[PDB]
Amino acid sequence: PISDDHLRASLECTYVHLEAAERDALTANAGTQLIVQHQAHLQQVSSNNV
Amino acid sequence: AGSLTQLLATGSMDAALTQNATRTFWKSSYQKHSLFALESINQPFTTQVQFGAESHITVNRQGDLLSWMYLKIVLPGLKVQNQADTVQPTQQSFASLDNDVAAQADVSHVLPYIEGAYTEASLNTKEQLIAEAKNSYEAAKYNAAPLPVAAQMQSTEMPDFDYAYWTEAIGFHLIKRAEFKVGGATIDTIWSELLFAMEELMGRAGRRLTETIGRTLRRPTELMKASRQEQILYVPLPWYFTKHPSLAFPLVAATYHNIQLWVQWAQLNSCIIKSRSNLVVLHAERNVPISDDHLRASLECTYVHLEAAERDALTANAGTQLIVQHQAHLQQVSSNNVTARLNFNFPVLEFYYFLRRKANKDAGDHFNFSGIGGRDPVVSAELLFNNTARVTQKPAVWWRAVQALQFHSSAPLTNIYSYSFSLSPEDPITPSGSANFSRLDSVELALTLQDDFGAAHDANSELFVFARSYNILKFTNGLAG
Amino acid sequence: AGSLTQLLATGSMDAALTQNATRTFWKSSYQKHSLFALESINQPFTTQVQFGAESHITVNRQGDLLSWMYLKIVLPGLKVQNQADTVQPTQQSFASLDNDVAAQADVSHVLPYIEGAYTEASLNTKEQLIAEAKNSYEAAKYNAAPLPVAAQMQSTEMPDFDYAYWTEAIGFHLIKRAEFKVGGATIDTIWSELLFAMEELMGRAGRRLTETIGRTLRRPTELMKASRQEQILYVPLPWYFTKHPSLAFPLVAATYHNIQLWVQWAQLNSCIIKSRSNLVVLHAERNVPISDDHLRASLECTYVHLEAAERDALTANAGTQLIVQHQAHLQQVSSNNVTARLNFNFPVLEFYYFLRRKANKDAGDHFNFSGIGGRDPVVSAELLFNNTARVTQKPAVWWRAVQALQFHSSAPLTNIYSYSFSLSPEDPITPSGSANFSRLDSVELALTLQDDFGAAHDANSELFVFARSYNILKFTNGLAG
Amino acid sequence: AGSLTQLLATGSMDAALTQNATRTFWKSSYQKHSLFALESINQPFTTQVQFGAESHITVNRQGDLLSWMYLKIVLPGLKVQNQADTVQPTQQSFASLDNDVAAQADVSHVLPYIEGAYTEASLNTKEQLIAEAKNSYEAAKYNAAPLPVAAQMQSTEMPDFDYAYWTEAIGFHLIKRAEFKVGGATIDTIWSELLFAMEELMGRAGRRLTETIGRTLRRPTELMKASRQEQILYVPLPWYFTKHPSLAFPLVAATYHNIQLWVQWAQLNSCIIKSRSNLVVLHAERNVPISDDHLRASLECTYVHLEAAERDALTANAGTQLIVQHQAHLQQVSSNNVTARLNFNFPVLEFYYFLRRKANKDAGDHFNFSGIGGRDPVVSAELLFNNTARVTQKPAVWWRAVQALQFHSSAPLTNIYSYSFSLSPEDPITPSGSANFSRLDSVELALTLQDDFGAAHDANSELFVFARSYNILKFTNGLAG
Repeated sequence: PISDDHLRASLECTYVHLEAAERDALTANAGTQLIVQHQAHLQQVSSNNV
Repeated sequence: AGSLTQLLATGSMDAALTQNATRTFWKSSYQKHSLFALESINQPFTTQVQFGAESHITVNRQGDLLSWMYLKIVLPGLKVQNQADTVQPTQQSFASLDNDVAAQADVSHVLPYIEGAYTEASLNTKEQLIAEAKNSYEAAKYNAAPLPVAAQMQSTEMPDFDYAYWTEAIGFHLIKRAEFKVGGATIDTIWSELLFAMEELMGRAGRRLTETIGRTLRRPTELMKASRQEQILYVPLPWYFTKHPSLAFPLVAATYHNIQLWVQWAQLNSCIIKSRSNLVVLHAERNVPISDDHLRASLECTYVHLEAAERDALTANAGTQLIVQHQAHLQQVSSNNVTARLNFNFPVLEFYYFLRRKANKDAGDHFNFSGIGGRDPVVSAELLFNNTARVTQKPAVWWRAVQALQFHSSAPLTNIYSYSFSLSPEDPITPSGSANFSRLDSVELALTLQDDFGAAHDANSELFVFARSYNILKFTNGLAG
Repeated sequence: AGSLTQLLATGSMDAALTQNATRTFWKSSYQKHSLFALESINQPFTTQVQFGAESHITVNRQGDLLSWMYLKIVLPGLKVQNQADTVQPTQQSFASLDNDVAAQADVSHVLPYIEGAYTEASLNTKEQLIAEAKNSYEAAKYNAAPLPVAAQMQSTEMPDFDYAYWTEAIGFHLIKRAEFKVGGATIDTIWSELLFAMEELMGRAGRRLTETIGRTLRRPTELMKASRQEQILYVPLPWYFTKHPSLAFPLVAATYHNIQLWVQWAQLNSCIIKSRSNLVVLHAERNVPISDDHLRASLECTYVHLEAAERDALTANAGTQLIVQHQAHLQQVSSNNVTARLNFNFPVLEFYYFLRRKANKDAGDHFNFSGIGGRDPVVSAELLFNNTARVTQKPAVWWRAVQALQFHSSAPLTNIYSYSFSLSPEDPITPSGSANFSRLDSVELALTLQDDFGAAHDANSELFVFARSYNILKFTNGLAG
Repeated sequence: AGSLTQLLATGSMDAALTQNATRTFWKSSYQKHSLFALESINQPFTTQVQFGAESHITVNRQGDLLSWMYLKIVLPGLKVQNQADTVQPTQQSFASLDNDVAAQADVSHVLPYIEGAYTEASLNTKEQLIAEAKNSYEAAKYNAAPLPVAAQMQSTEMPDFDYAYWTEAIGFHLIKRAEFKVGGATIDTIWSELLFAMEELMGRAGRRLTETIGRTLRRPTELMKASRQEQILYVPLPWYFTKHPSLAFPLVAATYHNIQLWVQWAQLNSCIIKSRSNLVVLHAERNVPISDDHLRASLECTYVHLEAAERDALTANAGTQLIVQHQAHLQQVSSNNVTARLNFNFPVLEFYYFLRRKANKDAGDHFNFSGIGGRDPVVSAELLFNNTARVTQKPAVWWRAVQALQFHSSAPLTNIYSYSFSLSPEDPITPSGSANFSRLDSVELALTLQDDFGAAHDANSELFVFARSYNILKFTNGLAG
């Protein structure tokens, strides 16, 4: 019988290896990245007007 | 002459205790406080509440602070009917006392010690042979002296009628997980198993949560009586802000963040035990099969209303609160030697651990942390930091009874073990010791369990480890993080 | 390396907790105090002590402060004799177990649900029909699932011999009312029902008043055993000055006022329960019918003796003490909907309420606050200020268990309900919240009671509401007011 | 409008409580502390551990402070064999239930009240005659009403099999005396009887030492079950430094003194009770007669590790600690009137007293402080200073229940009496009253005991009086005194 322990998962990550000069520059001054974040509003619906 | 002579009989040692005394026993002094009021308000969930589902509520802003928080749960009364008499007999399976999986698992460990024709024996003869084999097993494994067979034959006087009941401490069991969220970030997480462990250790005498969570101290006849009618449970949610008035969550200081409680509910099949396997469980009032939509819950919150001057001061400068967060390591157990790698972070105050047999879980006895035959499942434990013994090997009774005696308001009635790095881990406002697990490369809890723990019918027994850690919640410009 | 690294692993957040630490865990500091002594002194009443009478005592000035106060009660042992064997059978009537008015009242509510020839039935058949009618009544009123008839037939194993006993918690029941007076003014008033409610909520685990007040937790066989011999009871009088040493009543500062305790005693007929209606109750030692003059009481006071310097300082400037006073609203109940108009004054900390059935009172079970068939007499309650909901409608369990869990040292074993405006209503020296009832035009407690509460045999059931309020006692020029 | 009006409704009286408020309920403040860690370490005795011997341990220096201290005791499981079946039947005598010396002593007091042919009567007739003679004795001595004979015939359902068990609270009974020594000087001494009395009075609800000391609350069947297997007991040693973190013993400040625990062990013959006189008691695992070398014990100490800055500060200036020391007056009782001359020294906080019948001691019921037939052994007591009544004659219930209610965390379940000169004798850091016995020429505790106490079979009953006194421990230049 299929059971909850039959799920298997792993994480596949792509790494970037840099030249020493770029690695050292990034370690000294990575600064700031613009990021996009996600937000959620989840609601139950029990009427035609919501 | 004697009482006046005692007041005159002072020396240089008394000067350290009584010279320039700043306190008297014969005059009361009191402090004035600011004006405030408390209001309890019940609020419905924002999503549908159902067994096995996740539901959330956005907490209303009906005062300036949030203090106490209770999950108000309403469970229907239960009735039973024979499956043969039911127009729609198809229901989820429930644990049943005619199929005691925990007793069958215990018998399986003593089968190698049964002498004679067990398979062909009468029922009364099988019970005798099992009790004798228990003595032989316990003599072989524990060097135990044999108990008289008559003392092992405890008939639980089960009633000669059909019933179903909600499991022990159902108010905690229903809450598989709850998350306190602010601005979409999880601030803290609590688990059913942690709530029970916290009540065992920190539950004060005369203020135990018994009725408020549907707990009878394993008296099945009281669970049956309670389960015949509608039950209203008030399950306290022990967040950092519910522990002391000075930690009350400042709603006014977090104006731009939604405050949410998320609750993952237990599956209905795990919540009910029945007398017999062939019974259908009915809603007692509606006379329909019990279903996942029969769970009702709401959130009861205590709001604090402040005077305008204190409200304005708190809005301008709420600053930072010291908080306690909970962390969990959950592991399956399939061997008598178990090493738990505790990947917890921050300054840990203390941790709790305990084991649950698969057979106890399958029997619906979710808070039975006992071993085989009701014994202590832990023989010994050791705590290692970076492969160095922080606590050398100690017997189960030291982790269960000595740690509880030193640091907790109560000793656990179940096999819950603890260890504190704090002198007062129940003080929510005064740090009194910690170990910073974010600075340790490895933290290992090594356990030696009882013989045959996690073998055969108990394959995939559960180890729970919960830690309490310090963090800081910051309030700035109407935001909290 | 790890433990030293933890002490070095500090940041800007740790500065708020540990920078300039004013406390260490590794060195004890103690404060010196002034010299004092405690003396316990027993004092007789100034008037005769008798059942149903009022008695007073003028408290002696045997020290500088008054701390603890206990009513020392001596009750004779009880014996019984048949009325036919007694030379003077004329005595007051006592409640008797052969005439259980509470059980008869419970049967009266289920009479409409008895199917078949009840009047002509055998005794065993009548007991069966009553248990079946209880299931039909509870199904109709509460949608309750039926209990097996055998589970409702609890025989209390009553002894097959004649007895009489003092009622449960007789030490409280004897004190219908006590008044603490200073200079002829009543400073505070306590009631039997309030003393019991205070012990239920504030009674600490391992320090319950059981033996000291003649309380057995409703075990009639223990009341019988205790009642065969003389009983000495020490009933604590929970005045403001008995709660903390800094509130001890300054006798030296009140030199020109008499301090008096007034006690209204319970009637003898209410204090005793007997096995049978035809028994005469005798004083066990004297072999005479028990009479109103067999009550003995004295006052045990703990005095504090101060050093001359502290005594002189207290005489010169005793100033003001924060006090808690008690207020009462007592009402008859004749309907399932009850509104109590709470005409209390001052900053109210909290209130308690509970109901007593007429049948429970008439049966001599004075502290049985249960409803019909031992159920919760309150379904729900609401608190209104000026017709605005201060607390919206909440179920009985919220007022009984959630309020006790939040604000009290204990949860009540009886149907006592509370509500606190204070965060710590048991702290006698630190005000932690109140509502000023002298500034409210109306305070209403609206109750929905169980079905048929206050109907028929329970006409004139009692509602008790008690409030705790802050006031100030001032000491000036040898006077107190 | 109402809640804002309450904040505005302030007068000159509220100014004393709320003007310039230094505290808010709506914002938590916390203090930062220094870095520390706790480590529990188990250590073997320096000498052999045996029943009836004295053993000592030199406490290791594994941290900077010493906090908690537990005596870890390991007792073997017990089995029994008939003396006829044993190759070496010669063992020490143990108390046996077929020779109940306590019941025989109780019968001896009622022999003068037996009417009829007792010597020739059947066993069942002798039990009836003894129960009737008990009623006649109690009527004559106490004016007691007779109990029904059937209510006095309590059969303790003793099992119909052979057993032996360790006596009630064996973990305390084993410790006849323990001495905490520093530099060869005794700093404090504790006794078995004092440890039990301290747990009765100061043992908190939900933290009673039951399992940790082998205490069942006089349930012989639970002692039997526990005694069939190896028992590990953790007996807390309640030294001054175990009571509060600020009193932890500064190991670094006492560098040139050895710290020693000395323990005088109970004799093996006093530790065991058996079902029958003709049984040999065996070690359950080894199958050899139980002997004095089967006692195993070790010392479990909690060390505190300090940050270098706090360690260096404590080494430079540990100063002085306020300590509580224990003193004992032990007396034989051979009369109903007893005067104990209390030659105690220093500022006494409080004292405890209790009596043990010779018959209870000989029966192996070492913590049974009851009188004849389980009654209270004290009728009244008086305390005299220099022949002047400091406490006038008071009944036993005042010394047992009123003193415990006023000053202790718990009321004793046994006949332990106390008296406090301190308002808070359980506070280890705040002196709250004392009487300096080194300045009194005489301190006398006068006791009136029950009739026939210390007569006949109870000749050489024991009176225990223990006092708690303040002293100062000084640390200077690596020495402690």
